[PDB]
Amino acid sequence: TSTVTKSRRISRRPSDWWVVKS
Amino acid sequence: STVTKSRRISRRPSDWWVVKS
Amino acid sequence: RKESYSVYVYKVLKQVHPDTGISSKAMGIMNSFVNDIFERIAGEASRLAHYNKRSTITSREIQTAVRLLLPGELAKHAVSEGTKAVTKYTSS
Amino acid sequence: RKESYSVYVYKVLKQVHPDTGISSKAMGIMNSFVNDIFERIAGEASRLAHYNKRSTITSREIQTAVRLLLPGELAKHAVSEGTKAVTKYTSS
Amino acid sequence: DNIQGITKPAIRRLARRGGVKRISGLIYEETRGVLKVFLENVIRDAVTYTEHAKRKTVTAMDVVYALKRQGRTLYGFG
Amino acid sequence: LRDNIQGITKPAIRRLARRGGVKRISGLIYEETRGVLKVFLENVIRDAVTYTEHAKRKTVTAMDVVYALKRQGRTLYGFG
Amino acid sequence: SRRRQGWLKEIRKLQKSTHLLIRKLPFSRLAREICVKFTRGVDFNWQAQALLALQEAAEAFLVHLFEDAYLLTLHAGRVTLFPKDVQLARRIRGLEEGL
Amino acid sequence: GWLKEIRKLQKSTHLLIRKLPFSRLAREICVKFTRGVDFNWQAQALLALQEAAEAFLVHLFEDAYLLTLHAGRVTLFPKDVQLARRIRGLEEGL
Amino acid sequence: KSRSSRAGLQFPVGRVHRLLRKGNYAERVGAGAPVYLAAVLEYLTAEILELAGNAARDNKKTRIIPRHLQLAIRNDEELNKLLGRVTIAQGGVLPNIQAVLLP
Amino acid sequence: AKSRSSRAGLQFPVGRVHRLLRKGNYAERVGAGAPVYLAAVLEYLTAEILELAGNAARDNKKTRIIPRHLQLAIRNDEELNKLLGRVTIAQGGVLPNI
DNA sequence: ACAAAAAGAGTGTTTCAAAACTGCTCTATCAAAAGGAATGTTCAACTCTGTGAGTTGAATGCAATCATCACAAAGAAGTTTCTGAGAATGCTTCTGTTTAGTTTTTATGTGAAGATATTCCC
DNA sequence: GGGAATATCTTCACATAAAAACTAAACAGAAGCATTCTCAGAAACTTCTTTGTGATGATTGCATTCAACTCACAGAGTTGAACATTCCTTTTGATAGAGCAGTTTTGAAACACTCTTTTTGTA
Repeated sequence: TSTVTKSRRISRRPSDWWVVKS
Repeated sequence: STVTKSRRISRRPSDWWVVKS
Repeated sequence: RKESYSVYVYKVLKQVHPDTGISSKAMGIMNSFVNDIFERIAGEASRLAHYNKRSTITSREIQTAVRLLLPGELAKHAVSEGTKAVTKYTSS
Repeated sequence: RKESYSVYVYKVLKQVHPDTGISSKAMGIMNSFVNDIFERIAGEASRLAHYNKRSTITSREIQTAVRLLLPGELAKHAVSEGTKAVTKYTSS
Repeated sequence: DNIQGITKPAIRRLARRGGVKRISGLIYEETRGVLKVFLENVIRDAVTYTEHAKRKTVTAMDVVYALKRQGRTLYGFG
Repeated sequence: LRDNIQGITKPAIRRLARRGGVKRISGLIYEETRGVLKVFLENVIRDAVTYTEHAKRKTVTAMDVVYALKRQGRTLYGFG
Repeated sequence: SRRRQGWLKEIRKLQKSTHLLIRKLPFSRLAREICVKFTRGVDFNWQAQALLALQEAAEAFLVHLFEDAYLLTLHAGRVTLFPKDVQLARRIRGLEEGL
Repeated sequence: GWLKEIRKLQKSTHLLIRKLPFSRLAREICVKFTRGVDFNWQAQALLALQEAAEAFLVHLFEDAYLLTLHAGRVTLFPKDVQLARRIRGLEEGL
Repeated sequence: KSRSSRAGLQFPVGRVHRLLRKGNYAERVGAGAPVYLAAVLEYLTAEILELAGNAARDNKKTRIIPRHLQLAIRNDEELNKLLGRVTIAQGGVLPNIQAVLLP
Repeated sequence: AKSRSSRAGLQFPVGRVHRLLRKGNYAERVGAGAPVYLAAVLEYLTAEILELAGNAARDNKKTRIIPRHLQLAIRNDEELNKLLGRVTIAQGGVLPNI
C-alpha cells in the first residue's frame, strides 16, 4: 500500500479521485 | 449554407465523435 | 494610461455591421479574445524560432504558427489575409 | 557539443540506488522529463514576472512557479529543497 | 454551513440549464462535493498569485490567471 | 483504399483492446477503430509536416512528431 | 394531470437566460471559508469582480459537467441523473478536466 | 482464454500494430496532406508516431469500456467508443 | 504614413510590433511579422463580430452582448474549436435539449 | 576551484541551468539564486522518480531500470501521476486493471 | 595537452524595494422587504429484476501470405563552415492618435394593455 | 368543432442606465540615420532513407458453432416533481471608515558586460 519514500514524502497510490468523499 | 464576407462556409458543429464512411 | 484594442474592434465592427453597437462587457470579451489569440500565436512563433535556432520572429514564423493554431478553413483565410497585407505593405 | 543531463541523472541514481543500472532508453526518458519540467517551471516563472511587471526571474518566481505546478506534498518538499540549496549557496 | 449555502433549487436550476430532466436525490451532495473540489483548486492558485504579488486582496486577474493555468480561459474579466 | 487501412488487422485491434482491458468486442468496433486511428494520424501528421517544412527540410524527424504531439497536448518522452 | 411539462418550461427558460444561478452571498461565504482554510494567517480580501469571476467559472464548469453526465445517463437507458453518472463523467474527462 | 490474453498483454510493452502496415498507412496519409512535395520519414519518426497512436488507442479503449460497464454490458460497442470521444471533449477525444 | 494604413489594416501594426518586442518572444522581430499578425487578428475579430452581429439581428437587437458572442462562437465549428477551452462570462449555453426529452 | 553546484550541494549543473535560463529569453534578466533553486528542484524530482523506479526494478526482480519501471513508478504515485498526467512513456505499457 | 565552458573581478547601469502619501473600495452593519427556499404529501413516473427470445463473438483449426530480418547500393538530403549583404536595432525629434474625462443621445427593460395562441368539456 | 381562459404574444411610453460623441494632452509611433549582426547561399562532406532480394516461418484469414451474450418487457418497487404555506435568507441601499492598493521617489543592492583564469571532456 502507501509507501514512504527516502524522505518524509509519503507516496500513496492513486485512488478513485472521481468520487466525492465526505 | 452560411457564407461570411470571405468565401468561408461557417458550418455548424453538427457531430464529430462518430466516424465517417 | 491603460491601452485597449477597443477602438480597433469598434472600427472593424463599423466595417462589418455599419449600424450595430457593442456593449461594454462584449467589448471587454473582444479585448480578452484578441489578447488570447495574440499570445497563442506569438508563443508558437517563439517556439518555432527557438526550434530552428533562429533569433528572429519573421512573417514566416507567424504564418506557420497560424497554420498550427487555427483549424483548417480559418487558417486558409487567415494566411490569405496575412500574405495579402504583407504584400501591400512591402509595396510601399 | 550536444548537452544532456545523462551524467547527472546517473550521479543521482548512484546516490539513491548505489547498485542499480539504467537502460539507454530509460536515460532518454529521464532527459525528456528533466527538459519538460525545466520548461514548465521556467515558462511559469516567466509569465509570473511578466504579470507583476518585473523584469528579472529571481528565486522567488521559481518558488511560486514550483508551488503552482507541483501537487501538494511534491511542492512542499521541492520548496524545502530549493530554499535549503539557496541558503547553503549564499552562505559562502 | 457555507457548502450548504448552495441550495437544492439552485443545484436544480444548474442541472436544468444543463438540460437534465430528472434529478436523483443524492445529486445534491455530489454536486456540493464537486463544487467544493473545483473551488479549492482555483482558490489555491489565486491566492498563490496574490501572495506572489505583495498584496492582501484577491483580484479578478488573479482568478483569471488561476483558471488559465488550469486550462479554463475566462474572457469577461480581463 | 484496397489496403493500407486494412493493414490494421482485426487481431491487432483486438490486441489493443485486450491491453486496454476489454473482455469482449463487437464486430463494428474494427471499422470504428480504423476510423479513429485515421483521424488521430491525420491531426498529428499534418502538424509534423508543418514543422518539417517550416524548417526547410524534406525528412520528417522524430522531433517533428514530438512537437506535433506536444502542441496537441500529448507529451511523448522516449524520443528526445 | 398536475403539470404536463413543468420541467420542460424550466429547461427552455433557463437555457436562454444568462444570469448566475447561485446566490452571491452564499457563494461568497463558501469561497471565503475555503480561502481561509488555505491561508493559515490573516485572510485575504476579495474584489467583488474576483468573486464574480469565480462564480462565473464555477457555474460554467458545473453546467458543462451536468451536460456531460446526462449523456451517460441516457447511455444507460435512464432519464434520472445518478451520482455514478457524474462520477464517471469526471473520471473520463481526466485528471485536469475532471479534477 | 481472453483472461490470460489480457493478463499477458497488460504486462508487455511491445507495439501491437505491425510496423510495416503502420508505415504504409502513415505514408499515404502524409501524401494526402502534401502540397505536391513528397517527404521522407526517419525510422524514429514512424516509431514515435506509432508509440503515440497505440497509447492513444489503448487509453480510449479503457474509457470506452467503462461506458460499457455503466450500461450493464460486457461487450464493447461503437456507441461506447463514440461517447467516450464526446466526453473527452474535442481535443483529448479526437 | 502609419504602418496600419500602409498595410490596409484597422489594427495597430506599431503597437503589435512593440508588444512582440517587449513580450520576450525572440531577440529580434522582423518587419513583416507585426503586419502579418495584425492582419490575422483583424480577420479573426471580423469573423467573430460578423457572426455576433448576425446573432444579435436575429434576436431583434442592435447591440452585441456576451450572449450574442457565445451564440456566434458555439455555432461555428471552426471558432468553436479554436475557443474550445474558453468560458465567456454572461454567455449562457446553447439551447440544446436531448431528443429523448421532447415528446 | 569550486563549482556553484558544489557550493549548493547539488549534482545538477547550476551553471548550465543558468545559461539555459539566460538564453531561453524567459526574462530580460536572471537572478543569482534562480538557477540554484531550479537545479535543486530538478534534482529533487529526478531523485523521487529514480527511487521509485529502482524499487519497481527491485521487486520486479530485475537489476536495470527500463522504461517499464519508470512507467510503473509514475502511474503508482498519485502526485507524480498528476504531474505527468498528459505524458506518454514510450515502451511503458499500462497498469494491470480488471 | 587542448578547446570550450564556467568561475572570478571589477565597472557601470538599472531595477526593485522601502518609504510616504492619497484616495478608493472592501468590510462590516443595518433595515426593511419580499420572494424564494424549506417543509410535507402524493402519486404518477420512473428504475430494477427476472425471464425468455434472439443474436454473435471467441475458440479452433487449417492453408495462405507477408512482416521481418538481413544485406547491399546509391544517392538524396542533411550538416558544417564561411562571407557578406541587408535587415534589425538604437537613438533623436516631432506630431498624431489614444485615452481619460465630459456630456449628449438612446436602446432597452419595465410595465401596462389588448389579443392572439394554447388549451379544457363531452 | 365551439366558445371559454389564460399565458403567451405584440405594442407603446418612459426613465434611465448605458452607449455614443467631443476634447485635450500626452504618450508613443513614425522618420531619418549609423551601426551591428543574422541569416541566405555555396561548397564539401557524410549519413541515413529508400529501394530492392530472398527465406521463412510466424501470423493472419477464413468458416462453424454454440455458449455466451444482448434485448424487450412485464411486473414490482421506489422516488422525484408538483403543489400549497411559512418564513427566513438574500438583496439593495446607504454608511462609515479604514485598510490597503496604487503612485512617486530614492537609493542601495544586484545584475549585465568584459577580460582573465581555470577547470573539464576529448586527445
